[PDB]
Amino acid sequence: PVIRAFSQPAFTYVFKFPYPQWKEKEWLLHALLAHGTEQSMIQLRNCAPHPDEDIIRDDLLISLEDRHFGAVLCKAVYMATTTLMSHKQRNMFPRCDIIVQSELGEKNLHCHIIVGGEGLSKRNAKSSCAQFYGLILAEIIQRCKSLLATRPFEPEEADIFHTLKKAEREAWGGVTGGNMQILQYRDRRGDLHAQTVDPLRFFKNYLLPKNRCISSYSKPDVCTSPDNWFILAEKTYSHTLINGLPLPEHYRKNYHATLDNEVIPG
Repeated sequence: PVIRAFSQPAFTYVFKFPYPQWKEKEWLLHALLAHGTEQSMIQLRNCAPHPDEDIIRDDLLISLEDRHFGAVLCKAVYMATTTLMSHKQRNMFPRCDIIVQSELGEKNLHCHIIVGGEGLSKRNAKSSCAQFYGLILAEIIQRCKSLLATRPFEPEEADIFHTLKKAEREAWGGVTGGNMQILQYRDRRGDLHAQTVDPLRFFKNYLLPKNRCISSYSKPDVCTSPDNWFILAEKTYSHTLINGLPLPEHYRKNYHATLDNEVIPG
């Protein structure tokens, strides 16, 4: 079911997970965000990249499919975005379009959010950064607590948790630390614009053609199936939500092809 329409005006944000040591200490996030997957993540390190046969790899990935930490982060941000639009529209069931994609970057663990609909505008989109940041943090923090049903926090895990809560407090005071930003561009004359003129084309051209990687300790050629490999792609994605529904790894390249050929060429 390829998306064919996107509510305007639309805006694009980048959320940075506010923990600098996240690559070095990623297993902490496995536990805080994706409790139940921590062993699967470890086993994944030992997997052979495609096109080598590796059945363990294939099952492991099937069992991880909507549950790995990047996927959870991505659902958290989506829920927060829903909550955001809910506030902007004073309506429990807001009319909006939302795409969210999490990415394990070279440096940052981030999510891109494209959101559009009534209640956002040029007038409020940039200024809503701190509020949006706080709502996102509230969801993450809540998810962290689910681990507590199984065991108390280990010390390093508790450090991250309090880092989040502090960030959340600062967000309520309008500080984001640069971890929540709106994407802006210039027209010819050099004026700034925060509105994403073409959300689908930005999705199709910048977010879609990436290979998957679900861990700093794994590789894209492990996490991406051969039919979905983008030969010139240098960056990766972890998980993608389109209006609440995941774009499954095995349909990504075809999904892109359909957008590029039938729906929105160029």
